[PDB]
Amino acid sequence: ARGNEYQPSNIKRKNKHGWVRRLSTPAGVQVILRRMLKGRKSLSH
Amino acid sequence: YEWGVRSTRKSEPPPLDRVYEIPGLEPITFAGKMHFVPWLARPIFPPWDRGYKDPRFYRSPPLHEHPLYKDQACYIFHHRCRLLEGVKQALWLTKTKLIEGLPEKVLSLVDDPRNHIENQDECVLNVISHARLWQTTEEIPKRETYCPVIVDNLIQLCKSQILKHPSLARRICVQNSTFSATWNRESLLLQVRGSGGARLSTKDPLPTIASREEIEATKNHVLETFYPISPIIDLHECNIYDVKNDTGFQEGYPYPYPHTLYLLDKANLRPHRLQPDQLRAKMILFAFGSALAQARLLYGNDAKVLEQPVVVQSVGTDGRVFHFLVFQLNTTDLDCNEGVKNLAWVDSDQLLYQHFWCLPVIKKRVVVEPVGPVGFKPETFRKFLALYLHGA
Amino acid sequence: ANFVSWKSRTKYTITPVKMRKSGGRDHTGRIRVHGIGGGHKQRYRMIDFLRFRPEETKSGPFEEKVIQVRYDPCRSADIALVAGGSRKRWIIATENMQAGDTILNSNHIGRMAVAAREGDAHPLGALPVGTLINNVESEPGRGAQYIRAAGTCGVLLRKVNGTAIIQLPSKRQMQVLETCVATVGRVSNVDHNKRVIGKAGRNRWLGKRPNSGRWHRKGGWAGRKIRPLPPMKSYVKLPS
Amino acid sequence: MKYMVYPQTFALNADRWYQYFTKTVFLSGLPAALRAVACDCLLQEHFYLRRRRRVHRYEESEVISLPFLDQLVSTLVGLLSPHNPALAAAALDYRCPVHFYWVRGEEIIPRGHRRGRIDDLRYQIDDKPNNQIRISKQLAEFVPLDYSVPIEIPTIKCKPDKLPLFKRQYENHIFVGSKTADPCCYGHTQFHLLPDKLRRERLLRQNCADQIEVVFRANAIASLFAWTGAQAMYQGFWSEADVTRPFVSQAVITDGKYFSFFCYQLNTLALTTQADQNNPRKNICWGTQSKPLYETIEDNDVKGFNDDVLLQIVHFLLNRPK
Amino acid sequence: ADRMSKWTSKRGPRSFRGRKGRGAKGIGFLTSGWRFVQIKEMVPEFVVPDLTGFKLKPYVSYLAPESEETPLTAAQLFSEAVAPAIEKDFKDNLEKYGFEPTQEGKLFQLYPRNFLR
RNA sequence: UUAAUUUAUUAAUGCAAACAACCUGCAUUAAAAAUUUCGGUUGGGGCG
RNA sequence: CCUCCGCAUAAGCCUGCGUCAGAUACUGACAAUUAACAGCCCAAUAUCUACAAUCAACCAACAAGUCAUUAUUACCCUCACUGUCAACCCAACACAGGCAUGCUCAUAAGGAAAGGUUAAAAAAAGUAAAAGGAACUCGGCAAAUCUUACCCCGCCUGUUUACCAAAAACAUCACCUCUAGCAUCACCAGUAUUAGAGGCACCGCCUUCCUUAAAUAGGGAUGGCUCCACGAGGGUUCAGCUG
RNA sequence: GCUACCUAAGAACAGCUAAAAGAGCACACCCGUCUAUGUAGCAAAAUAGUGGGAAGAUUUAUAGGUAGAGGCGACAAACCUA
RNA sequence: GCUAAACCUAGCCCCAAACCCCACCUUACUACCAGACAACCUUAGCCAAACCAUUUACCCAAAUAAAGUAUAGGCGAUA
Ligand SMILES: [Mg+2]
Ligand SMILES: [Mg+2]
Ligand SMILES: [Mg+2]
Ligand SMILES: [Mg+2]
Ligand SMILES: [Mg+2]
Ligand SMILES: [Mg+2]
Ligand SMILES: [Mg+2]
Ligand SMILES: [Mg+2]
Ligand SMILES: [Mg+2]
Ligand SMILES: [Mg+2]
Ligand SMILES: [Mg+2]
Ligand SMILES: [Mg+2]
Ligand SMILES: [Mg+2]
Ligand SMILES: [Mg+2]
Ligand SMILES: [Mg+2]
Ligand SMILES: [Mg+2]
Ligand SMILES: [Mg+2]
Ligand SMILES: [Mg+2]
Ligand SMILES: [Mg+2]
Repeated sequence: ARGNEYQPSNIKRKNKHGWVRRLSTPAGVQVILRRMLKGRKSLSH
Repeated sequence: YEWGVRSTRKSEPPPLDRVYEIPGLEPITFAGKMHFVPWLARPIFPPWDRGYKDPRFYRSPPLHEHPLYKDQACYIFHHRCRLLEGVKQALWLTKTKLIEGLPEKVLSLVDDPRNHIENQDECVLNVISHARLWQTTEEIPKRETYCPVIVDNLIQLCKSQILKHPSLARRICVQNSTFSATWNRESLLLQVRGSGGARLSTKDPLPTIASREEIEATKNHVLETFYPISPIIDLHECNIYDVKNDTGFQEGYPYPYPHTLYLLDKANLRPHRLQPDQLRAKMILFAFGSALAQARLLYGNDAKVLEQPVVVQSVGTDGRVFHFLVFQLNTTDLDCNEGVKNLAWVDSDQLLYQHFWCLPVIKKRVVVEPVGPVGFKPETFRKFLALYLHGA
Repeated sequence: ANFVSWKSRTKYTITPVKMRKSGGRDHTGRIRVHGIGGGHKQRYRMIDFLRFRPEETKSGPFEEKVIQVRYDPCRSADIALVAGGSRKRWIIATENMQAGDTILNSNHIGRMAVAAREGDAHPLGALPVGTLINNVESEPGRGAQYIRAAGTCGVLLRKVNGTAIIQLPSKRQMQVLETCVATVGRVSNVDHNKRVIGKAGRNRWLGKRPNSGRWHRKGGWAGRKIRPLPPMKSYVKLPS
Repeated sequence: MKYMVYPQTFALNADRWYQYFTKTVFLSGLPAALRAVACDCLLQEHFYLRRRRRVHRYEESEVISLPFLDQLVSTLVGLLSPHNPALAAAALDYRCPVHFYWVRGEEIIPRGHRRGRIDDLRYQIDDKPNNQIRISKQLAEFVPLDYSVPIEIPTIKCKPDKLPLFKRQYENHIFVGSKTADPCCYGHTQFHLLPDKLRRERLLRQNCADQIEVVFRANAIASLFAWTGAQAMYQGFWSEADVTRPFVSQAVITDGKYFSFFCYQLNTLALTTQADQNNPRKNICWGTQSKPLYETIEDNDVKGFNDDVLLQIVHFLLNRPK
Repeated sequence: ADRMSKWTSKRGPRSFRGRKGRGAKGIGFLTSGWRFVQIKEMVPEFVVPDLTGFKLKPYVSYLAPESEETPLTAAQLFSEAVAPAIEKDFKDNLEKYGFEPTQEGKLFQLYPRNFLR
């Protein structure tokens, strides 16, 4: 019954975790800054 | 109460920086940076000129500056105008007297069985069945498809009478023709910009139906008025317009004389379809507009009683219900409510068939109504054929 | 939330306007009013509550022809499409308003009392005392705000100086300048009380949804309680 | 999944490919008041009619030639009705669809879970001829059934995909322009208008001069095969019950100025591999080169009017059932 | 869920796949009805010379002598292109020598560069 | 919760402040809350 | 011999049983999905638009149902770009689960329940059963058959503890109580026949015996009441049926 | 991207009975009454049969919204990525 | 005798010194149309006080010393 909580959709993915949404708020900008500081290959989703 | 809430109204611009209020000093703005910064003054940008010039990025000038703008406001009737008072309003606007039923002159053209089409009912039934059931792979064709089809097939069926009537060779049904006619009514200038479709043009003008005595008898008839509804209601009040009378064709066009205007209300949705009264009003207005354009082209742009009245017919249909109109324009002196008046014979709500069953209704595994038209009325097609044959 | 009100249209029109349901939610997206949600899709017909609105470049009392009386999904009252001169507008229909009727909208406060015919609008100063009225303004030219629901009728209780006392349907007295316009008669659809919903589904169609947790305060709903005084603390819960 | 065969096509040598798909041999050749009426229709659509909105060259076909072709067909049918009684009772269709679905050849599924399995190659033509004429009595043959011709049907070694041709899965329709209940189920003449995408000017710019006649010929073959096949399948024939009489239809294809004329005789519905293994018959399409009806139109004058094109149109309209 | 693979036009739903391109430069615009109008001037016209009679070849004979690389400089170009005329006219308004005060008005403006390659 | 401590915040008033609205400060009363605690002995609990 | 399967679209995935060469649908190399289908649009400013749908014709309504165009001013070039494969996606898996839509209604499509043997026990599912027919058991659970009658609770249809509770609980029409006389972000583009909150429960009215042979079981001699209908609710019963 | 509720714009609902129904029987579809199997399972809630609803207070795809003392809740302290 | 077992530098730690072509904010890595939203606002709590409620050290701009002194503090933990 459970386990399939991920029902993928690229529209939702980009609108929820994308670069534009991350930059849309100061908190998300700090998210990107933390990922850059850590050296993440993928900064946003 | 004001319409449009503040939250939806355009936001007020932020207050100007106080630095702009100090006379002697030049504010330091981010204009030089070429991008916004929040700690510098907001520049005051001069309005940009080269913008609203490119064809794909064009802004039309204000209506006041347009070439045809006029302080006097015309009232235009176009194809998508729906008169509130309907036939009464159209009669007042066109200075017309209504006569119930088609005239005997045209009705007699189909009394003799020679004009009756061989296998007339069979062919008309096939036309109705093709339009309403057999037209497409879809089970139930929509009105947008079966109204033009029914009209065109009926016109072809009538045109088949070229055998008996060689005069039918001097006519042609043009499509997308557009006419424009302007005239005054009690200091109100009214225009009709008829677009519609299926103008049946003939090489010869239609014979007049009403005699001089009847035309003069129209003087006594009083033009019915409606209050407090102004006759202007539901007409597009426009200040941009052209007072030229356009018949829709360049000079020298063969088949110059309008014969029949085929107006069809083919909208799938009832609210997008004209009411029968409003359709009859539109027929009156378009027939009057075409007749008036013809009169202004022939006898000049002078308000006068026409020595030779101009006759224009019209058939307005929704695919099932038809309305037949013969309009005799016998005066271009429209401004006054007194004098000889134009006159229109109208036959209303002539239904070609009562209903059409695209699917066989089955109750308790028993077929009650078979597929096909029910209540077919050949009389309406007789009237249609009479209108087509008039003048031939 | 990215909520923009649907009430953005600026120009009055007769065409029904597509209205967006709210669900009881603020512009913040949080529930502000409980029990709202769903229901039949509706279109809004802009009602002109200022009955004395003379047309452009026109003035003085004017008459109007009732084109039709229609059910309004957004009101208890049924509305009337009414046309005057070269314009059409939606107004609130009175109890006996019929298609083809004639309506008078006047700003003239006659020295004598004007004969109050149901459905027409006169300044409250011109009406006889004791007349039933509806669509009452609070200020001259403000627009009708009171006595608008189906079957409601205020009473012109009194007229002294330039001030009239109206009895609102809640049986509360209201003072209004006599120059404010009101229409005579009770609002239409008088049987709105007697309508029986019959089943929960009909309310769901009307857009009312069963909703709980309507208070959001700690402990939920809590009726007011009288806090005893120190001398009275000894008698609050005397045992049997 | 079936190949969408487009009568009016941009593909090169599509006439040859359609000949293969159809089992049609193409044969070059054939098996005053009217002039005034034609000039009147031309001038009415080009000069006399007043256009409120400017006519753009990207819509010139649809706003000029389409009404022109409609007027030609309607007025000519009316005028020739005395000279052709069958034409009086005929149904004149304006842009009514013609659908034909058939199976031609086989293919081994190349990839997937169905790889290596045999699948019939299915084709669908969804045409919408500008005008068409439907009669209740079949036209006469142009040549006997089982008529052998030395010219051989082109052989295609490549998949239909190589000709730009794509597969879709949707309703399989076999339609003559009206439902089977319609008594007027046989075809007399189709009138086709090439779209602006297939302008002669654009075709000349992008291709040879032979590609214009290829476009005309491919449109003819596809459209007329579809119409005659639909007529035959309305009469009840199919691949396993082949037609006992040939089915005939004519077509004229115009770009607005240039007209070409085609006659088509369908002798086979047996197009599947099983029904075509020992099938000697083959469908036939006689065609003419595209000729300009007029050279140019200047203001109020039609310069270079060709009477022979109008005579060919009249001849098609005058063809009668026996 | 694949954060590492490059975002291309093959990935999203129909709107995404239609909207994203592959870097090809635009050739025109879209009108009503999604009809594409192609602007001729937007299409890069290849200016291909006539190679008939050309003596140079893709390769150079190894017999060619070695030389020292001397990258062209503004000073060198000025000396070899303007200095002779300047000296000849000084011994005996800089537009006469080739200088232009502004690039505006030219087809091939040097800055901001407005030509391909 | 009638356990203890508060009322910072809102809402009312009052007094000053700015000359009715609006706003600041200081009080009082509430609403809403917030923070915190659960002594010992007697199989357990009630009452002790 | 088997399948509510299959084929397509959408969404998702992203080369994931094509060829060749090495290994034991893996590795490497090579190849491939070609636009007409689909996506990617609109030159604006104004002004316009009451008249559902349901074969839309009668009849039938209430829950009242986007369909946005035209006039003037601008406008001339023309088919670019992108998706197109697969045995596939979400469930850690080559997972009996989840998975929108169009068509086929048993397939023209798609598949294989048995690695080989033997024929023990125990276990699971199924089939048949003498005579009997609930004596089983907490309980007719399950199975087989097909019926009867009555109580308690809840008016009813619905909702709920995703994953031990589907109910008598929650909701619900109906009714009652309390609060509110009013505009431009909810309530509401509403206005006391309205709105919000709480309670209650549709509605309507009045004010020792029987059952069995044995029966801790069952049924009957503002409130009080009234069970029409309904229920995988909780008890009881006739008859039948049955491992 | 689960789930709860909501917003916008969609879609589905055979056949029979009945006749405009929160109607009856019963597919698709939704659910989850009872039993059995399974219990590191096919499955971190499934399977088989049985059963309830199945034109509605229905089911459902897409996009959006409400966020932690908060949301949402036909109140089960239920649900808000096992 | 299998599985294994062993290895030494890949680098790292602490100091010192020194101040360190094209594409991409729209669905990022997307050649190419009407902007305007544009930022600033005491940390709290864990914890110690053997509960807890006032209170309970925390990049300071010279180390040491004055000095854990003066002071503060439910005058107590402590500061
Ligand atoms: Mg989902
Ligand atoms: Mg799992
Ligand atoms: Mg097996
Ligand atoms: Mg085995
Ligand atoms: Mg037995
Ligand atoms: Mg027993
Ligand atoms: Mg028994
Ligand atoms: Mg026992
Ligand atoms: Mg049982
Ligand atoms: Mg219940
Ligand atoms: Mg139930
Ligand atoms: Mg549970
Ligand atoms: Mg359960
Ligand atoms: Mg018992
Ligand atoms: Mg059904
Ligand atoms: Mg039901
Ligand atoms: Mg719920
Ligand atoms: Mg509870
Ligand atoms: Mg402590």
